[PDB]
Amino acid sequence: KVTLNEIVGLEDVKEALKEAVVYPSKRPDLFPLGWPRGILLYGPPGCGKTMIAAAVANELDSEFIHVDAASIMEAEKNVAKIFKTARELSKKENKPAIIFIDELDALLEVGGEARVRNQFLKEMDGLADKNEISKVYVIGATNKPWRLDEPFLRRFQKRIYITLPDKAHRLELLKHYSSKVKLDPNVNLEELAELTDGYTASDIRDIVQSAHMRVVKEMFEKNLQEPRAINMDDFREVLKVRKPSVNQDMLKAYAAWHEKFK
Amino acid sequence: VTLNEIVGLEDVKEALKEAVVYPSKRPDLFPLGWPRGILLYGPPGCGKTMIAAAVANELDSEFIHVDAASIMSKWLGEAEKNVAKIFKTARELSKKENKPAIIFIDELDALLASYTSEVGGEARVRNQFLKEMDGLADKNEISKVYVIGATNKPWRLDEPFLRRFQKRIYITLPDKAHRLELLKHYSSKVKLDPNVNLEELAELTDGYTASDIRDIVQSAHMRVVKEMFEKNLQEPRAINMDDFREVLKVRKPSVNQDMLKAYAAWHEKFKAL
Amino acid sequence: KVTLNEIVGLEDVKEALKEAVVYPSKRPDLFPLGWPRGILLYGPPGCGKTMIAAAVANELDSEFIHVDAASIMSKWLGEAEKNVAKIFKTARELSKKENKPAIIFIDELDALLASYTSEVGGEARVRNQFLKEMDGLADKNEISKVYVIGATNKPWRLDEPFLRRFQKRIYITLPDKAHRLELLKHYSSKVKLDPNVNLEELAELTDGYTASDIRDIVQSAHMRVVKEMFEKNLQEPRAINMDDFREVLKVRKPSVNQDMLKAYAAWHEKFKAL
Amino acid sequence: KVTLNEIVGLEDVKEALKEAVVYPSKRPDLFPLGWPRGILLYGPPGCGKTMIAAAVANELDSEFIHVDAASIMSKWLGEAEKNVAKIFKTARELSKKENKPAIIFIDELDALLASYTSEVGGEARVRNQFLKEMDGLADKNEISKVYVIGATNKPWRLDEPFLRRFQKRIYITLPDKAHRLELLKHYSSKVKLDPNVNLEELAELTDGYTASDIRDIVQSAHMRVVKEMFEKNLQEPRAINMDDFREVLKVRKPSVNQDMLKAYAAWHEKFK
Amino acid sequence: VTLNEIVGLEDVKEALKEAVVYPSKRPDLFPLGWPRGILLYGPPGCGKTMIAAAVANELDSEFIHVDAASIMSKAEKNVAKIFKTARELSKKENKPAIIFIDELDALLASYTSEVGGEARVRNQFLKEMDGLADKNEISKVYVIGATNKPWRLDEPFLRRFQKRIYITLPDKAHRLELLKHYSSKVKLDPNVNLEELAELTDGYTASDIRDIVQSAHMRVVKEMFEKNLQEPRAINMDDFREVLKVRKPSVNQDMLKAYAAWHEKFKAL
Amino acid sequence: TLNEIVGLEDVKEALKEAVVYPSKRPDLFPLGWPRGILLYGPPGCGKTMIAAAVANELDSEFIHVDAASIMGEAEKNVAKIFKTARELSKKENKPAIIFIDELDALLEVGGEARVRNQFLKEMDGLAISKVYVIGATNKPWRLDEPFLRRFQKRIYITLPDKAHRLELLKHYSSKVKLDPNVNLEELAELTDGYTASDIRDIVQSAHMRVVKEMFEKNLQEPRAINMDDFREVLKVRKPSVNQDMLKAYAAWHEKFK
Repeated sequence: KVTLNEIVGLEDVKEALKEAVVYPSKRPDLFPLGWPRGILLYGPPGCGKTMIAAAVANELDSEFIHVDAASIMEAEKNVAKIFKTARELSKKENKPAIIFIDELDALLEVGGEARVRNQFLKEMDGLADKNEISKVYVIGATNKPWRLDEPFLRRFQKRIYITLPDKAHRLELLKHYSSKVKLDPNVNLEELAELTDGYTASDIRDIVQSAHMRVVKEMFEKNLQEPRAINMDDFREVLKVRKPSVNQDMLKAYAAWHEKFK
Repeated sequence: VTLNEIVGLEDVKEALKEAVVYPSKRPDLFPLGWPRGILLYGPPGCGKTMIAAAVANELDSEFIHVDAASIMSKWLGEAEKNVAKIFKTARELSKKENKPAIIFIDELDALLASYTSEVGGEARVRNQFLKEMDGLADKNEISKVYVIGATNKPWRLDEPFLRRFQKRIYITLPDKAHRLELLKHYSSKVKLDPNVNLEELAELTDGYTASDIRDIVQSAHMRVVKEMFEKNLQEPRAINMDDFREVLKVRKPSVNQDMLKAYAAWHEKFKAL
Repeated sequence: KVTLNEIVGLEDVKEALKEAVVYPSKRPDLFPLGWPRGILLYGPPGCGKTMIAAAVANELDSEFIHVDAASIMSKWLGEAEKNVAKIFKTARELSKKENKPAIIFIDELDALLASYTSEVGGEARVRNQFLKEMDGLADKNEISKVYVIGATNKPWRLDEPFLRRFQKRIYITLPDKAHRLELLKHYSSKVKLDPNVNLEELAELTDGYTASDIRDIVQSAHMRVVKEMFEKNLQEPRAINMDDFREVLKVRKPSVNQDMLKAYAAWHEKFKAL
Repeated sequence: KVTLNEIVGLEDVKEALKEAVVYPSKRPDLFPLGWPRGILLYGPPGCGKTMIAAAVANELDSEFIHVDAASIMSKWLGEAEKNVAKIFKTARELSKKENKPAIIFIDELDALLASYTSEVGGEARVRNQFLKEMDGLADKNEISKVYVIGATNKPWRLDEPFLRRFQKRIYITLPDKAHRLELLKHYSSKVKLDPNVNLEELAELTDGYTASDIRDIVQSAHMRVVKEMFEKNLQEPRAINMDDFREVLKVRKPSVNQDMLKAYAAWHEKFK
Repeated sequence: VTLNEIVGLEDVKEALKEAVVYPSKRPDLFPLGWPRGILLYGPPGCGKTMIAAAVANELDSEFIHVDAASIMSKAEKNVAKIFKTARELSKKENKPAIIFIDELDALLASYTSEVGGEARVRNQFLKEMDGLADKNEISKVYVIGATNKPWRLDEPFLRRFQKRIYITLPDKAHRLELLKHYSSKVKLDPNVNLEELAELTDGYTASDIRDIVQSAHMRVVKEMFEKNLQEPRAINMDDFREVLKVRKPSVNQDMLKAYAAWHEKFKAL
Repeated sequence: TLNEIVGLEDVKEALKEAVVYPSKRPDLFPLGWPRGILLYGPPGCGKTMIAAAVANELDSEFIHVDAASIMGEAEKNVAKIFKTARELSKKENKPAIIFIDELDALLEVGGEARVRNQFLKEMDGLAISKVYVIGATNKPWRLDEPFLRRFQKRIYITLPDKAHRLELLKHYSSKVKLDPNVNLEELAELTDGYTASDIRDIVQSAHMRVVKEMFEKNLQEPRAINMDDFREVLKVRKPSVNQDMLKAYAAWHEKFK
């Protein structure tokens, strides 16, 4: 159960994902010059690229063949099977199957490179338009597109920068991660959102979790029945110590690669 | 898809004719011979691949297409087996029927790297290939076969490699008149709506490669399909001129102003022609 | 045999260990955003990161599956994978219906990132198999319960993927004055000490020494006295004096170099995570 | 080659080749401290080092065992040793009782120092086997006679052991004005030239071009004229004019970059 | 070749006794135990190898000698065996065995397969020393490591050698008994007065004393055969004088400051 | 014999010291004597000819091997080279001398260690008696601190002094008709800094000067050689040993005597 509720906002990113995949599914005839089956989600880590890609499969009541490139690194037997089954699972029932690759970086001594990598690279040239069949997509996810190699890179024509979340994005996160921790007024999430400039969505969950943990520590070593109501100065003290997980230089390194490989 | 000019780039075109179509039609006229190695270098997207296809079809000729990426990664140590075969078959397919065959190499840059592990990836496969071109010259006549190499990164290209391509044609970023016929060809079948006047777009798109024209129209048409969805409807909206306007604020030329100066440098200093 | 009543490290280290592991054990419902199963003990060596982790198992009447990363790399063969899956296997299994949480302890966590032969079975094969196991602890059809305490003196070695399957990281700091005292007591244990010694003023003289090189300082002070009995030719050893500690404390310095102290302190601030 | 052709390269190149090889052939007794059998032709590319070395064999009615170092590395995976010994084998053999000295010529000498697969067999195995062969040419009073002319555009690659089995090193320099003239003649050969062309002032206009990119300049000037006939639709080509050379000489520059020129010049002075 | 002060250097010696001869003679007296790893570090030539032999023979003990060079190039199989046999050779007969490692530095480099070089063989060995501690008693076996380059020595390696003895460049009184021991059998001639040599040889290692006398004696044999006698002449003061102009100390003044630094920051005890 | 190289005494007496004495009179060396001997210096000084001189001083066998050549096994040969040298040192106590040209060249699993430690071991073995190993190198940088300690005797074959050069200039004048006015002495001192190798070159190239003449002049006989021949050939030809290699040797020399 994870439709387009969904991630919290992010529209820009989202409509560009629709554009790539939801439309040619709904109406292929409208794309005479075709449309690319390879799609790349690149950005700082924690922004939960894995959850976004799940959202599009469920938008299309579609199968979501998830694989972590770590594990899959023969091993040729598996890489052909992952496509195999996705095409197969795209039955006469034109339900498009979505293959999702976590840590795409990790696909990059004779058998390590090439053997398993070109076998996979080839598979994507195949998705194009061999006697129609059609349907199957590949969403690759990476926090390190530096690793990504100029051949690899051209079997992913659609590349969407999952950006670090803006102030308005954070707010609805801070809401969604407040969800069920009894919050106490005086907290005013809005001023947090803006205090949390530069944090990924991952290390927001952390912030709240560690703030709420603050309160549970009290109940135990105070010996209260119930936790304390979670205060604003909880966030303040936890926000001194916890910093953004994405370093200012990684931020300039992404920004560079982004403009040179749109 | 013959040499009607894929699109009115004349300058480029006549220099390609010069290199290949003439010696085919009339070799006796070239007593000092003529070079079989020919290099298409410039910013990417200008579709060097389509141009080279045009010359084969100008000569009712075979077009042996190969991406240098694959020939490096995709085999093993003995990716030598394939590089000799590519020439093999092109000569063979240049039968008694003096139909000249054209080998086209996408990403020529890629023969100079991509070895990963086992030893060099250099020399073994590269000199085998470099040798093959010395062979095209004039070994017991036979003749006929050409090599069109394509690259967006002639920096990579190495001063030995370079000299088995004596004919070098800068495929330049397309001029206003070129663009127009592209904008036409990529409008082809997207219901366009009057008020659009392609001419003033062609001139608005100064500095874009031919690749990121297809993008601009595709993304403008995508604008109209986005509307149809959740409003519903089976035809989309009629594609407007302010579509192009808003899409043209966000989408910029894919070829960076510094790459433009880097090509221009290498063009003047390495490339006589 | 050694529960987490514990002697001193409250302020920081111990309560931060409780926080991580003892609470979610006693009361999981109180953590709706869950809680991390991977927990990292990083600091200068000698502070006995191994004895601390034992303390939390015995706090939870819990099993303590101890493994040295050295052995799991060198020992076995190519299929040292067989062992790494078994270590988790048995810990889950031994976390029976009896919701007693099992605690895997990894000495020298650094050592999973090198020490092989067939370049390619060395890395990845065994390392990702292990890295994967920890993603598994999270929340696969509940089961729950099992933890991983990794210990290291060299978190520089530690690698940014590895690092993120240990979300709880506790700097086991060089021991404070109050800590030392109860060590100096525990290592005096049975060496006839002689009054005039007053351990308190030692504890404060031994600012900057690890717990390891306290045992050394007393052992070498007591050795001072045995040297006497022999080359003096006395029948008992001498009673161990205070000026023993003084002259042994000139020569023996802290084992943790002032630069390794700045190197920890750096890594600490750039990879904090409570 | 028939007096060893007076192509022009007198002071410097040719006499220095004669010096090395033609004299000890004609009159060994005159060299009591012996004379080196390894001889290196190093310079910018295109100057046709391969044609020069042919000239010396034909000066001595001598055999010219030509081998490209590329091929000898590539073929016969590991046992490309079999060929390298055979090349010398045959050259000594072909230097029969008939004291005709044989000349081995090695194109791209640089290429013996790379281009392999198995770490251990690439270097050493084939390279020392070859290096050893040259120590053999010295004397062991078995045969004498055989020489090795190595050719390279990249003597940087050349390695300080390799280097010392070539004691005679001749910089084949970019061709002088007088040299060019007889090239411009030889490459005019059969392209109907038209008076008004006066090759002499071209030779001096083409200062800094290698011999290779002179063939290019004329070929591309003649191509100028054929382009006319076609798009003009004339029945013959046009007669090749002087302003052809002029407009082709704006665009075509020397193929040897001014920095390569300083890099050779450096290596030249540090390894005479 | 026991000790007793067979070489005449005490400070070093009593600190070696302290470490090893006492716990052998009377373990009960050490309740906090005693370290089995012991490190001999200093300038080269001072013959660390002969010193360590002396303690084995002090204890009628076995002396398992191994050069770390060989164990690297010429390997896990052997490193376990070296300990294996030393424990085994420490039979019910509580005769403590002593493993001696020449060039301890050499366990930290070598190799061929980067990764079997480090760790594989090094940690196997490092583990072995944690084992000597007190696994179900057994006890007895020691490890004397020798090095001229403790810079190489690595802060983990270092801490399985808790006893570290700086074998210092030999003092004037030490040298004398060397000059005696290396005159041993070269017919010396009066006029020579070894005492004033000992003090002339300030700053030389014990190694380059053997050299100085050998090369002085060589002076006299060269005469024989440049002059043509059947035995040597010969042997005299002024030989030493001329040979002492040319031959200098083998231990450079900067190595001297580098040891001295590493010694202070930080030697144990 | 010891004619021999021409006259380098210093070097020579230090070679005698190492090898000729313990051969004639071992009893005089109670602390033994080293069997491994290293000849290190700039190239061309003909280390190979010097080592031949000591074998012939001892009417001794001279097992010559280039480390280039001896580099899948190759272990078979390295054991055989010692084998035969010990064997050839028969009951007849004639000491055999193994000479290794380019010792540097002994330094993927089989390349290092396999053949190298097999060889390193052989020298620990020499410690029967009789057999020696003279290793030669122009690049003792390559030489490795284990290798290096199985060669306890190390003699810097220095760039040849003025008196040395003279008898070379004589020996390489040997048979080229020289012409008075030449006065070799002032050449020897003009040739400060040249190796013995690039003396042979100097004369050979000076004599070649004269043969040039005969040919392009068309004389019957060469011209007589000269003095200003040497002068012009000495402008162009410089020492083959670079001033930096000179400082690099000098460094290694003092740090590894």
